[PDB]
Amino acid sequence: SDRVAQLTVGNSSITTQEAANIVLAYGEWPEYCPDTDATAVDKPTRPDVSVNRFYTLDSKMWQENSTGWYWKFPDVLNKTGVFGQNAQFHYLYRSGFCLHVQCNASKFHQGALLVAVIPEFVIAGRGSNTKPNEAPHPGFTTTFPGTTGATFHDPYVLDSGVPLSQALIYPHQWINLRTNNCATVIVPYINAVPFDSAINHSNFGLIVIPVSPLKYSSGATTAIPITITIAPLNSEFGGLRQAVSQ
Amino acid sequence: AESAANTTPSSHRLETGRVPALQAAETGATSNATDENMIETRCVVNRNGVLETTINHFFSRSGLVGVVNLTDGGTDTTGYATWDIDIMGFVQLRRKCEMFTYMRFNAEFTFVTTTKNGEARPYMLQYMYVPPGAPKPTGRDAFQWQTATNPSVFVKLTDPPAQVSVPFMSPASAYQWFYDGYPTFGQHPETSNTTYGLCPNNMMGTFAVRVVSREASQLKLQTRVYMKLKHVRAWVPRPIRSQPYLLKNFPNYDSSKITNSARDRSSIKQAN
Amino acid sequence: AESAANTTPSSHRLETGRVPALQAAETGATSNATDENMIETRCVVNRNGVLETTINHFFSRSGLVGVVNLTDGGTDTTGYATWDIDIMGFVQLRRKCEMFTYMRFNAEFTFVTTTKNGEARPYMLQYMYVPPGAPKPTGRDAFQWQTATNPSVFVKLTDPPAQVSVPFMSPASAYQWFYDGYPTFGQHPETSNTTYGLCPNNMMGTFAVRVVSREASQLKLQTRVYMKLKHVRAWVPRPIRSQPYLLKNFPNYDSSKITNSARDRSSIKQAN
Amino acid sequence: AESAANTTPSSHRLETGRVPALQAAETGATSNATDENMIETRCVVNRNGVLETTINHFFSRSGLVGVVNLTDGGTDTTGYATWDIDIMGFVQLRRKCEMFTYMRFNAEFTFVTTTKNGEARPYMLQYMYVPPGAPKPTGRDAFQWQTATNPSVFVKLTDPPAQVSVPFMSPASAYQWFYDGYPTFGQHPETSNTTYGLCPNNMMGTFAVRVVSREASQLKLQTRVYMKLKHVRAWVPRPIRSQPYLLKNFPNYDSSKITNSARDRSSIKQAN
Amino acid sequence: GIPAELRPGTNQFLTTDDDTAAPILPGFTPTPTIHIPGEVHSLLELCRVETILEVNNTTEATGLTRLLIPVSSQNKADELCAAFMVDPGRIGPWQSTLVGQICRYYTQWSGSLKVTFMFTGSFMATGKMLVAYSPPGSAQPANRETAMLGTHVIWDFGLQSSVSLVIPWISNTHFRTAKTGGNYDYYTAGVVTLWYQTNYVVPPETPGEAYIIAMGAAQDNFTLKICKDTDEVTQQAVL
Amino acid sequence: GIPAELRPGTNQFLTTDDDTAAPILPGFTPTPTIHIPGEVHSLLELCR
Amino acid sequence: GIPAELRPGTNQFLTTDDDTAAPILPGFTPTPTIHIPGEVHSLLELCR
Amino acid sequence: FTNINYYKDSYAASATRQDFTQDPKKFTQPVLDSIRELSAPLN
Amino acid sequence: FTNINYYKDSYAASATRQDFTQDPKKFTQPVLDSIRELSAPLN
Amino acid sequence: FTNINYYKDSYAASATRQDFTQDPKKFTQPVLDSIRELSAPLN
Repeated sequence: SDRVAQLTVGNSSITTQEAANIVLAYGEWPEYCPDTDATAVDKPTRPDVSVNRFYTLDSKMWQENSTGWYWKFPDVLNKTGVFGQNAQFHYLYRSGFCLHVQCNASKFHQGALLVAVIPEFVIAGRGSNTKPNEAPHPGFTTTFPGTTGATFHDPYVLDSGVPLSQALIYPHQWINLRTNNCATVIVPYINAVPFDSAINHSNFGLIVIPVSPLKYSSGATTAIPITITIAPLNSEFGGLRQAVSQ
Repeated sequence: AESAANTTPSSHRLETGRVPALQAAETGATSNATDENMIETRCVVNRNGVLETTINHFFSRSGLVGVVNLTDGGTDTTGYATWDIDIMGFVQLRRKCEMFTYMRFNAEFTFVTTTKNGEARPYMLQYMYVPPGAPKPTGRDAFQWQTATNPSVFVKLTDPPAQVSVPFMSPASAYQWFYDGYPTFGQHPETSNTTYGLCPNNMMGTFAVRVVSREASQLKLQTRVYMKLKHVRAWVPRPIRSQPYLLKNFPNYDSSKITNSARDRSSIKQAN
Repeated sequence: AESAANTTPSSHRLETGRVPALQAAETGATSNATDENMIETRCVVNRNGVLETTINHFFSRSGLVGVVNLTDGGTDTTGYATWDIDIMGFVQLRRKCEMFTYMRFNAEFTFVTTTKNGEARPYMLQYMYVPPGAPKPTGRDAFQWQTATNPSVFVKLTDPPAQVSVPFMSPASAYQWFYDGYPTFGQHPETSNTTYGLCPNNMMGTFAVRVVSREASQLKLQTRVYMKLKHVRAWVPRPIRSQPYLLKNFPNYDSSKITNSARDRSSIKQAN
Repeated sequence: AESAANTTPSSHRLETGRVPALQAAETGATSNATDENMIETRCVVNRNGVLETTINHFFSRSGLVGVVNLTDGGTDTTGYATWDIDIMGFVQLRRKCEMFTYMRFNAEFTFVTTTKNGEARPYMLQYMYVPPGAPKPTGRDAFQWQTATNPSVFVKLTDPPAQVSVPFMSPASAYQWFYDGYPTFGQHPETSNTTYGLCPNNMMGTFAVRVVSREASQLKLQTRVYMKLKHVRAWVPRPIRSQPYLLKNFPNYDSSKITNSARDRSSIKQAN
Repeated sequence: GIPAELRPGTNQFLTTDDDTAAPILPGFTPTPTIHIPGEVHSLLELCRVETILEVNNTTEATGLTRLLIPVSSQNKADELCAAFMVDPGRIGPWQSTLVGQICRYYTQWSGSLKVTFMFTGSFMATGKMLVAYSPPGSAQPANRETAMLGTHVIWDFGLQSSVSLVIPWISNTHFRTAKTGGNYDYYTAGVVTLWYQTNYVVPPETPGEAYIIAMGAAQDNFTLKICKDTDEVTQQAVL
Repeated sequence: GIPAELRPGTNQFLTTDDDTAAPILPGFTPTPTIHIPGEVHSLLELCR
Repeated sequence: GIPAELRPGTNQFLTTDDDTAAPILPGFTPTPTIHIPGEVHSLLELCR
Repeated sequence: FTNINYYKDSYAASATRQDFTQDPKKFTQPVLDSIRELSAPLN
Repeated sequence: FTNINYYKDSYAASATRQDFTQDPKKFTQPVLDSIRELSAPLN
Repeated sequence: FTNINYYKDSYAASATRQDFTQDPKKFTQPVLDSIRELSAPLN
């Protein structure tokens, strides 16, 4: 009565057989901007169907020597569909997200993953140079990976100087291959401003890191992918102008 | 909740169906297993206080923020000494402050000025707060030192240290030390992103100081800034950094030569 | 009105007869076209304050007014230092004050005195306010320094700066920095009108200062005057001057070498 | 009981059975023989006060506690001066305090700093209270002197002596200067027990002091600590020590050369 | 004027001092507030959150394998698995958690703790373990028959794959100082040892090496005291 | 006298400071007011 | 400010003086009390 | 509060209570015929 | 008591009254189904 | 009067009101049988 679930948003539906309870981030549901907290004057648009649905990204094979992956959510589905088209024409943006990460295997595989959101997940440069001219900084595809994603180099320090062990304070969930095969996190709009550009600022980022390695005996299946879907709950847009690319 | 928690008397159970010690951690929740659903406890009333562990009592410490030099030479002198106001220069208050994402508070800056070898002669100073957009003074006798429509403090060296209260002056609703984004538009390079992570809503002007005189003063002063937080509110707690800081306004760490979060032991099967 | 203004929800109109965007400017009135009679707006409640933009908060800044020298030599000395009280000497407070025609306020003069090279020795000074009609003191040991029926302040150099409150003392109902007229009668010349625009109801006496001693003091002091306005009322707002000031008590400008109100652009069809 | 005691008129008795002067001392009790059950007294009302003999008026004296030296040399200098806070260093306050077993109070430490030959130059000092577990500063310019999450006092030599209030900070319910036991477990030696009597719940950190400067200061300061007790409660009174103190944190006495509790007389049958 | 006089403590700048200061901007109203989710009010909200213990902090380990406890099929009927100290202010496994850093900011702690283990093996892998807590006294126990006299919980590998050993507050005094040994062994807390109860049995064609993730948090009676500086950072480069 | 003590910020001259000062003319009444048309009260009247 | 003035006895440290001092630990609650037998309140209890 | 004066004079005090009386129509619409908002200014 | 301010501004005062509103379930149990204390988390 | 404190803490004040509770029989007569004043201590 609890390990089954059907999440339906718009014209999409996600069915599962082995699931834990859904994680609601900070106890707050995604809601529309109230008139007291608002600061713009132009009326915002609310498509409510074409931008509120489960967009499925690509799958990534989880090998034995894998380190992990991360995304930037107001940047991943920024070029795909009506949400991206509506976000390229407008200047202001505000929405929540529903998350779902699929990873199934047999009852003979072992391993565990950690999927969590990190608000304001700034990527750190890797180097030992303090001069301003040679201090290493991450590239644009490292900061904003896009719909593909980026890999970790030192996932022990979250590629940010912050230890992974303390990253359980964020809204997180485990994917233990002996217990479940999916993880679901609902996250509201977390920002210090009511509206913000969905192109020059990623609010938070999803991270999948295998802490327990994938292990199996010789003879079983060897292709274990990680699939992720994203639902932009309660989308709002404002400041209509020409469409920009980036 | 003025005290911590009380323990009710417990007893033993011998029955099937009730398992309080099997909290599944795959759900992302914290185990809610108490003492009374476990080993037999007694009745204790706890009067230990929880007042000191609050945010307002945790951030009401001054600490050092900035050090400003003032050479005031004779032939290659400068006269003034500007210092942009930022708290990411000394890793103590920065490490204490960077365990949250969004903060909002008021400040109680205190200025302590001494001499090079250590001495307090009665020279009068002038501390000036230049907001962003106001022109910076160039010279010890510049036009900007008139302080019209500009707050300034006149104090001597023998006087007690000055102390002014600074309100919350960010254009946004709260401060933030982590801005995952870009301040401008257009195309961004891939080799050197010197504009990534630049906190836009954090610049708070430049602090300035000179010596009120006519000709010069053969002295080398060195003032220190102590900022106390008050009326503070924090959001979205972040994990505490475990790597040594390397840059002023960029979180970086050494890829090689990584520091572990804990020290080493001889064996795993040994507590000492 | 403790806040700025609120916006009511608007919608579109498709009908004839109502034109809010055609306000004729030949009438001398300002266009009263709001947002709700235009593009569709939303419901916002504004809590931004309008307290700082008032006249009483705009003129409550000190600024510099006058600089008085005191040589106090040995053979060609003077001893005293008179300074007629007028605020049209430093263009900052003058430019801020000359955007109105008639004003009325109270003053909070503050006197800051330092030495030439910069030093505060405990020498006692004497600041004297000589109203118009009282004799000016001639000499450092003159008869007028008895200060009988005359206000004076005795303060040292090591003491904090003195600060006295001056009331509204004009013979008319308000001050005025623009007097389009003549103080006397008779025939007026055409070559050099040195008497045109002379504000009659503005002279406020002469400020004086000496050093209380017997023989002399080999020191060169330099005192600065800071006048703060309070209880201020303004009438008939005037446009702000866009030309550099050239004279003390006469508004003049260079006929050739005129300064434009705005900077230059490359072309008119280009915003950058 | 605001006064001492009153005496009721008494008279003589001539009868058998009532013996008030035969209180047996084998019972461990004090003789309860009053004046009225003895020689004939009168009626006196006593107005002598008993207010001064209370514990709160007996322990509200400052006294000297510690002396801290600060050489601050040029080539073999130290800069800082730590001093562990303990009151068993000067036998006056120790003898007054060691007539009880368990005490609990608050402190009012006062710091008096002078120069070697005697002079008060306006040098600024920094008094730091390092709790147990915090790192001790090593050097006059060490990292620990930032005083973040650490109480400190900045005062000069010409200023009046500083005075801070210290609460009751023992982990137990009260203090104790006599701990008949051992702090650790295991086997204890028989030759030299340097761990016997070590009061575990008495360590209160280390007090530190340096001079706030840049290079050095050719001066030898010597600060004195005066601790005043207040809000004091005492338990289990102990007899007052009659032997001279010999060690800092161990009650010892000379086996030979014992001091008698009273002086000598010529004969027992002679009062002089 | 009022005949006042000065007292000791004049013209001193106390760091931890609640006193009013002079405002620099008169007649100032700041930017209004908005609703930001996830507001904290005390540091006890952060210590009640589970965080991964670093039990494998020895050498011969990289960063990711430093947070795992290996479980295999022992040939001897009873063996000892990983063990660690309880004191969260001591250098060791409690240094990688958030409650350890919070307790390193302060100097005295009380209240009970919680250590929650988690089995990350296969589905067909079963077994039982013995997690045991022991108050101070002698050293770490040698065998299980000595270690099971304290507070212990028998743990199984079923559908639910996490047990939570609670560590009761068995101190003699009200508060313990977060300080390691030497002469400060008076404030030690004890040893948590993990033992093999039955075995790690596994069917064929299945890997016979699992891992257990250890997590730790605080209870409702956890309380802190006197604040100070941490010892995680002493040196710093000029930024 | 009252046992007072001083705080930081003593003997400083803050420019934007609303504090009472000593009057130089005691028992002074100024010239009465008249009605002058065109009085302003804020700078928002000029921006409109 | 209030027009105060100083009196003799300023800036002296009297040993037997009941005066308030500045607290070093703000927001501090000590260890609770327990019942210890044999509490004294005056030195007249010891002379009897 | 608000630093009341201690003097016999009244001009030696600080700034008194504020006054938010703007009345901006004396400069923006100094006309006699009240122009309606939705109408033509000239007929 | 508690050092009330003497100013027109409100940010120039000391720390106001304390607030003991912890509400720690927003971080420890951020789930939708309220897990009972004596039950299995998964059925 | 009596120099009340001006602080948030309670240990930073001066000495509070006095307490004259002597109760000296806990040291002088620590026996169980209440010895009468006019009687023999042993029968």
